[PDB]
Amino acid sequence: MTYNVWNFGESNGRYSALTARGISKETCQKAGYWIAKVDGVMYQVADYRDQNGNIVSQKVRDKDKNFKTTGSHKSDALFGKHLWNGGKKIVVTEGEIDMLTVMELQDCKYPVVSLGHGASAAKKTCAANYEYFDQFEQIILMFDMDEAGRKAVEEAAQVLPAGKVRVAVLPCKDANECHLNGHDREIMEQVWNAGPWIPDGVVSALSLRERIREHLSSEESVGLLFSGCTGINDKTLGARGGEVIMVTSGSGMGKSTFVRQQALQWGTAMGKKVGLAMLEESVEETAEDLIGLHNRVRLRQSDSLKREIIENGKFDQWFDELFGNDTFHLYDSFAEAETDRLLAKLAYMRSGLGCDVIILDHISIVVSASGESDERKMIDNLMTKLKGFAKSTGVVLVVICHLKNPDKGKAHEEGRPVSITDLRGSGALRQLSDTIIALERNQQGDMPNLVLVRILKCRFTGDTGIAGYMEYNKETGWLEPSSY
Amino acid sequence: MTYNVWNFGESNGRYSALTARGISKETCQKAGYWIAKVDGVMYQVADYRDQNGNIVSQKVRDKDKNFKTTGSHKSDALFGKHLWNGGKKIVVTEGEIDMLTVMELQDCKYPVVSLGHGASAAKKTCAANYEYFDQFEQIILMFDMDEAGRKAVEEAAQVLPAGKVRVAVLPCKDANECHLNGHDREIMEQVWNAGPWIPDGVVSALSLRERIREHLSSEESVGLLFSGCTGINDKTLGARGGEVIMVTSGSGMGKSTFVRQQALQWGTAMGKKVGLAMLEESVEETAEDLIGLHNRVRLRQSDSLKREIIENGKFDQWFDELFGNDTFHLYDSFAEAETDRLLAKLAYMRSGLGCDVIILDHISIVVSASGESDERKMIDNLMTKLKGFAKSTGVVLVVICHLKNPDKGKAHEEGRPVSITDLRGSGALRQLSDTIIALERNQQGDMPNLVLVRILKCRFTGDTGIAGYMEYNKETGWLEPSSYSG
Amino acid sequence: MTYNVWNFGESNGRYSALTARGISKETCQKAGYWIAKVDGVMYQVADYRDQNGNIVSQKVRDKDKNFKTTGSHKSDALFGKHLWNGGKKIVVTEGEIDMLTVMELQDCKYPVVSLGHGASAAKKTCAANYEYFDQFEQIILMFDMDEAGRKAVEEAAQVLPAGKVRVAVLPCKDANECHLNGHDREIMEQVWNAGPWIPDGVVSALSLRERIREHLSSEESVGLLFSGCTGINDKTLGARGGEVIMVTSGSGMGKSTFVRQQALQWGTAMGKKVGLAMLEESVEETAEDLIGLHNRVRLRQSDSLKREIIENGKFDQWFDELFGNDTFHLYDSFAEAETDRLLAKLAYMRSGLGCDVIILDHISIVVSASGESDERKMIDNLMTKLKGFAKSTGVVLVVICHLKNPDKGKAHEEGRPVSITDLRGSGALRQLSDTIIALERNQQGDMPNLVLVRILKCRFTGDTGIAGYMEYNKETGWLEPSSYSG
Repeated sequence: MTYNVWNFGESNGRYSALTARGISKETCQKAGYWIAKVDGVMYQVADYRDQNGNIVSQKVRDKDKNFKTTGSHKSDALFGKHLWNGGKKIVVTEGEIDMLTVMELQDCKYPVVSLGHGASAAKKTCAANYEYFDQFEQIILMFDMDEAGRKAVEEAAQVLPAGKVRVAVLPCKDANECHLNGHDREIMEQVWNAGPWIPDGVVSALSLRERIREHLSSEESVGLLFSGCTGINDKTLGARGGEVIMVTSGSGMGKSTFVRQQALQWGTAMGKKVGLAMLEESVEETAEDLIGLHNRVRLRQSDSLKREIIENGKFDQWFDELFGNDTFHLYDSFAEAETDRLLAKLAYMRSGLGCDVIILDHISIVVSASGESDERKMIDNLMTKLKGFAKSTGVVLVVICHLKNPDKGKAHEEGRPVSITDLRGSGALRQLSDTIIALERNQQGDMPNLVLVRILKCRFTGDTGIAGYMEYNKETGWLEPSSY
Repeated sequence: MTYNVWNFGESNGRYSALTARGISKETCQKAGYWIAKVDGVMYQVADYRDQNGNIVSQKVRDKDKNFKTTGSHKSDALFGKHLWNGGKKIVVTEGEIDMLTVMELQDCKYPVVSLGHGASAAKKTCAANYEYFDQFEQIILMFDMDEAGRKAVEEAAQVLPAGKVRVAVLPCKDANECHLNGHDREIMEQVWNAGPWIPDGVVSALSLRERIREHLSSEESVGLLFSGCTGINDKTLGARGGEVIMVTSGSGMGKSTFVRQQALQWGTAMGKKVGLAMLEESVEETAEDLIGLHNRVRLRQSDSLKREIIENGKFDQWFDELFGNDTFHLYDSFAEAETDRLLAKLAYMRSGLGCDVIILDHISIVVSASGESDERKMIDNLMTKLKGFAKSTGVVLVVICHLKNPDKGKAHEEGRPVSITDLRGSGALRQLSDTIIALERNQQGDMPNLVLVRILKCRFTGDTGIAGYMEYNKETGWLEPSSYSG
Repeated sequence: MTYNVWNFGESNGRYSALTARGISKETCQKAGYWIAKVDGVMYQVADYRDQNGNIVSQKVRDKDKNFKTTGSHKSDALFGKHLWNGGKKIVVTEGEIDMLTVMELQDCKYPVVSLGHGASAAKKTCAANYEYFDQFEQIILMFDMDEAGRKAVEEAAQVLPAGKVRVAVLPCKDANECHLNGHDREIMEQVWNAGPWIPDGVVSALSLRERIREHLSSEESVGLLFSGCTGINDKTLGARGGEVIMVTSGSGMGKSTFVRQQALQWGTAMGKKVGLAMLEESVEETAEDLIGLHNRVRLRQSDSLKREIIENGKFDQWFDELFGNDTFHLYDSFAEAETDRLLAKLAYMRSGLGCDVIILDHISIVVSASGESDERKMIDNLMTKLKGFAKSTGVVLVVICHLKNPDKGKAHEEGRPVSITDLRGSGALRQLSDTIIALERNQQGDMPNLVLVRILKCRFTGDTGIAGYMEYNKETGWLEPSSYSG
């Protein structure tokens, strides 16, 4: 079923030079690279010979870079393998043209081989040739310089003689792309000047510099400062781009109210693009809170004030004053937000809308992979991905979780300082969350509107404890900072 | 096992014009769309060429619009892919005929492509062609304009180069349906404009205004009116179009009775359309109570009264008085009622019959996907889907649940205040539901008919605590407001 | 359903020579390997006879080397078994073609047999023929010379007559591949020699002379010598290569700062190549810490200092001063790290980059083969593989773990000495890891910057207890040694 080895003297074969790639006639003749003119078209043939010269398979491509295989292209296909009986170092490229590049610079004097089945079977091809590649003291993996190419490098070195793998740095696409540009000086370095450097994928370049330069210069440093109460700023220095602020308290003690002030203030006074994910209220209601909160009023609790602003078009007045800066974007559905049907949407703001802060209310709403007993694992899987997206893009991620009901004394609603153990979900939230804000208030005591703010964690500063106090203004619905 | 590639010259092929579709000969010639005869066998062939012109596969249809595929119809099947090698914008239709419409208006000069396997493989076909589609700064999804079409649009944008995705909103069924009608003017505008997104529905309201102005002007407007006892209204202001009321009490203490009064009250005085889902009682028993409740009588608790109103023709009198306004609607099943065998129908009321309030009595009859340990997830999974449904439609959803038996002292029916922890503790119903109504009564005390109403939750106001009291009138079966202060 | 045994004279049978395999006619006649024709095909038949000559089963292949079995191919299928009634040595190849090679050079005079079912059933076939194979003083296993072939060789010592097994090493693929090339000389040598056999041969030592001499001499225990406080060095003498240093405290009081100083110190004063895996902070933030820590400042906690070194060009100055020697290398992804293949990346280092020291911050980054209840086994499984790689390559592996929150008194951040039981995970890390460093401090007392260092385990010295004290300089961010005695 497979095609058959094209005979050199039976398909207009000639050993011509690859001017469009930078390879002369002399090199192609030694590696087994010829040009066939069948049906008038111009095919490129790579002779995969065995240990005795007998051609086993061939890799044929044309002008449109289409691939056609002849003979027995087994898993151990290595272009040029028949030329070298061992030595000191061997260069292992990805394509035959790149294999023709190294030999050109080395005058076809030093061991160079290519991969049979491209970058995909790199792992299989190298594993099938472990016995062969172990005949050399070093193995120069010179694959392409891109996403798929770097994946091929990783999958090759694993099933290769550990301690002899070597990768070439290329400021271009591949070996031939360097040659046709200037940089024969960086190709030659592996045999001629360099030698070290091989492990990628870990992104370690040490001389990264630029991403560090970019971070300090372009991030807002202290991107914002928590409003409604200082002292939180004294112990946290606001929130940065990449961290995850953790806000929690008792049921109906101001988790939403506190965070909603931050969303409002940041998107108004310090014009940040704030993203909202209120999985427990309609975007009209969340805006309703924002609208009332902005105008220092309780628009929600008042049916009269709702009725007031309607019978005169006062919506447009306050609205244009607030959302007119196009700073607020939210999530609308209610209909079950799956995990990677939420992370996808949360990413859409950050990236598409260009938001600087993302707000996720209530993180006990999982709705994903139902069948795995105990959602204590679901939250852990979710928390890591939420932490990941936030930092890898540099957004500010503020999330609200709830608290385990202790049933061990007077609980939350009647005092009780909340610690790290009372946190809902498994002990991943005690680790991923860079900063943890906690609110405590006695709504059955003399000071129900008095709320205590406690920092439970801050990777940034490490300064924990009680920040300050605040008071819920039943008129404005704001959290004005208190004395004490 | 596939068919051989049809030959243009060997199948009497000619490049004719699609008169009944609005496409001229010139358009057919450039896209590779021809007509084959041979013994009167009239098929239309779509040539799916590769990057060199060589025909790879064909999609062949006839008079009856039956489909027949030849060659290698691979995943990356794109009709017209061989015509464009990059560009500014590219139009992506669904069928080849729609792909022939866009090219017709553009003089077959601008990038237009079709889907190989219709709207079903839209996700697979577009993902297979990510490398190709990224050679354009914009990707115009001009799919069909229907239920299935909007699903294909949705499943396309996910596996397409983000930021460059765009959808065409047509007044008709498809691009060709617009063309043959008048509206070539809506296709052409939508070729280089539109600019969707296709989000979930972020905002997408310029920036927030469009739905909010619409909502706040017409908002609740479904804020209802809890009757039977004021004070519940004083601390909750009732329920909203989107909220979910959680009503509970000790087993058989007035859970069914209380909610049944509101459904009656709402569906009579303030003409609201109430939907009923009584899974523990047949629709006939619920009507019996409602009829008796409306006329202030224990219609059940009397073999004489049942016999009475029937023989003198007083049944039809009360019946027309109550259900006459065509407001009350119910569900018949009893057969376990699977989760997505209720939610589908619960939506049918809200949507088809147009109800403002839906009542779901007893939420321990889950019965769905039996084989997973602990129904502790079923109640949670159901509550989330129930809560979601409420807001996306804007319906007031009142649901009744049941409590665990404490056995840590005197239990519920003899006193004992029901807090938020004693129900299910790690309950999801304490999270999804916005307002939680609780009834408490000592049926073994001096006042068994006396019932205490306690607000356990209110996302709206946040004002919790004891609302008021009520008295069970053994004559009318109503919950009349009482005078009490312990 | 099994095929009927092919008759020689009924399928045009002939005993011919395998010109393309290097086997003459004379040999095929003696082994019972013949060619059947019919319908333009020549099939190759391997007669598996019993002790009486009667053919029991056959293994038939053609040109494309496709396999077809006839008769009763039992587990003890041994091609050539009928030829030998005991002897000195016996050669057991993998395929029949290899079985056809060895005796031919030997004129078919000494025992050679093949496996009935290739390399896969090597374990079962040899076990089924233990009685037969033990009739010889030696058993020459000349299987293939590849990945799969050596695996069949490996499971020999497990299910073969202990002491008589023999392994063949060939310069090619198999025995026939050597024959057609040159090397008939390496086959015959290995039929009467080799010897060992086979698995982990740590014996009889002696041959470990130069490498142990080399290890202690050129690795005086890798690196060692901590910094920050003498006393840690007094009780541990440092951190050997192949050891796993365990650092822990009350999550959110330090640990990272201490470990970060060691990475800095080792990668600066005692120039070691330190690899970093900060799975909780991107490399730019960790470098920010390292840069500031190197320059005796808290560059993270000063909006003023960050802008300072940028505008007057002091950033590049410190940067080149630190990383200019290519001593520091890091990991970055932060997008749910896994095990397969991440441990591969950790293992891939050490060799390529030459990393003398690897630092793993945080060891609760699970999220891998999820679906296995309780991550208590994952931490154990990971610790073994981490301990394995570290020692098998000889790189210092420093890992930071957290503590279970006790809720049995005042917890961690208010005092409380941490024991070996307080360690997170089902204490496998208390077994695999060698040295265990613990930090204790009260951030709610009079001396919050005062931190006590406690050794919980040290395989190298066995000296446990309290090492010394330190004080966190809020200015430099360092752990300077303190002078304290409680």
